[PDB]
Amino acid sequence: MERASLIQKAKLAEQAERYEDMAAFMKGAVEKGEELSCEERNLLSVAYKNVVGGQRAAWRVLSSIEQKSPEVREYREKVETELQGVCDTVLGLLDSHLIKEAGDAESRVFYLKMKGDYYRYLAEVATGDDKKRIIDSARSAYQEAMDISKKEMPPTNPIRLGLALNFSVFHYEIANSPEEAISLAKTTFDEAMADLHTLSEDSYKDSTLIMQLLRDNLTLWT
Amino acid sequence: MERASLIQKAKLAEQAERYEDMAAFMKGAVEKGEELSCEERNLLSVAYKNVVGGQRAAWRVLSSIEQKSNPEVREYREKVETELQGVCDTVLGLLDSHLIKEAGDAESRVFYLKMKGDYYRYLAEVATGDDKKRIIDSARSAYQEAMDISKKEMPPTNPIRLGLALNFSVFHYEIANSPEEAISLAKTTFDEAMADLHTLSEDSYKDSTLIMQLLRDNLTLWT
Amino acid sequence: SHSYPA
Amino acid sequence: MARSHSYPA
Ligand SMILES: [Ca+2]
Repeated sequence: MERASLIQKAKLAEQAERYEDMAAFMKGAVEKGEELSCEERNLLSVAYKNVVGGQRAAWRVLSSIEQKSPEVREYREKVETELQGVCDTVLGLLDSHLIKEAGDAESRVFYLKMKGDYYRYLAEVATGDDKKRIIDSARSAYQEAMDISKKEMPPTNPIRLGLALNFSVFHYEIANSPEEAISLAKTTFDEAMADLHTLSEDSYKDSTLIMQLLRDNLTLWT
Repeated sequence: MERASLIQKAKLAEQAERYEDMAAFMKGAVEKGEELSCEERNLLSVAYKNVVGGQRAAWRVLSSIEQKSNPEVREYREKVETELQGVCDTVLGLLDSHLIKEAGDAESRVFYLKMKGDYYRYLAEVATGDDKKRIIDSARSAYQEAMDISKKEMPPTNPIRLGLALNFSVFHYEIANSPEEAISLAKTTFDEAMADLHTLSEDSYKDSTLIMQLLRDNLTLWT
Repeated sequence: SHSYPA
Repeated sequence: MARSHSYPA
């Protein structure tokens, strides 16, 4: 069908809270060849975030049941495999349709951050060596997104903050470096506050919510 | 795989909140040919209920958005319908080609006929024209048969009897368009439950009390 | 309207 | 450690 309607069905999907359908529509809209607008971009991450979120939660529930004293493992693996399917789909979509397929610094950072997040999820369920490879491909994506944000965006831009937030989660929960996670989260927060004045009602609500998430993490981490 | 492990996976799936997987695990269990225990029957209904609960809520969003009448929106709603019907259909096959009558005790018999009434009811919600009428009939007959058995085999306080009565009344109001009949059933079902509760120990008091509340809430909202 | 299970 | 927060959520 037409890109215009694909976009329309995703909005409907999100309304009816049918994220799997929503992610599929967006995927069809992406393969249409044309770049996505800011609005479209968010539809894409919201759809896939919800789909993958359910699987990640399922996985965590199961793996904990497995560790806490045959079926558990077999089922955890099924969920895990299904989760890796989605991540490879998102990553493929990014590598051959979205990443640097545009010009804007915001669109570029957004896509590279998304690449970091999905490699990060793949890292949550991987084991020895395969994990090291995945972890390193996650970091290079975050770092490249970080380099672009620090040169192209003010310290309060919500995308830059979302990126810095998730990159700190990466340091703490994946790269096993609590030290680095805490300082980046703290450094991102301060430089954010120090500019909050006249942050324009534009991205106010978003950056404000991410700033709170940064704090929650700092508290939980310390 | 072994029935026992299918049941275990259904329980793991429930904890993982993967109802679709759960439903498929209980379906495998049901196909083993052995009767379901009380706990197992509840696992089976929780599964499919959650699966269908999601499609319904989605269909109800897409419908109001469409406004029942006043492109894309139409096409997507129809797809959600097809899906809902698919789930309802496999539940009905499970009941008609396995669970119904292959059971002995009154409880289970009423439980499956109730379930049968429940899913024909979900099919009715998304049906129009004469299709809805035929569906409403088969839903009514299943609920009635369940009602005939509960009135004959169980006491006014049995939670399952109350549940059936509750759902049957909902059927009369939301589907059969017969409010009065829906209200009288609920009233009677509730009263008869009271004048017998003075002897109902917490050994099941909690159960009935929970459902009794739902009957009055509906009674209150229908008035 | 309320139904059971919910 | 009760899972940290990421964005979007
Ligand atoms: Ca493609």
